[PDB]
Amino acid sequence: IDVLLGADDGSLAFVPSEFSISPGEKIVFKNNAGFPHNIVFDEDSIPSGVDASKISMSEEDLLNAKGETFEVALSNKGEYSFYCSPHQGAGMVGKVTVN
Ligand SMILES: [Cu+2]
Repeated sequence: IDVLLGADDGSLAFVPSEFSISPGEKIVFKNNAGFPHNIVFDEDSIPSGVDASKISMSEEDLLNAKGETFEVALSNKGEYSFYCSPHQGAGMVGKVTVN
């Protein structure tokens, strides 16, 4: 599943921001507009026992180029909340459910 980092109108949003996937399904987060961006899973809002560092950028890491991606596949079932650190208060957040 492809997720844009920044909308095509420049909005600071993940597109889509809420979605569901199955285990091992690739998520490709792709810099689109308004970069740098990152994608950080909130360590307090992911499934039991999951290591956020296996699945996340750090808050200091950035994707700096249009078209640059961060790929991750999730395995454990449940809800995962994530955000772009520099744009979180602007609303650049999302939630993926693994079912
Ligand atoms: Cu951002």
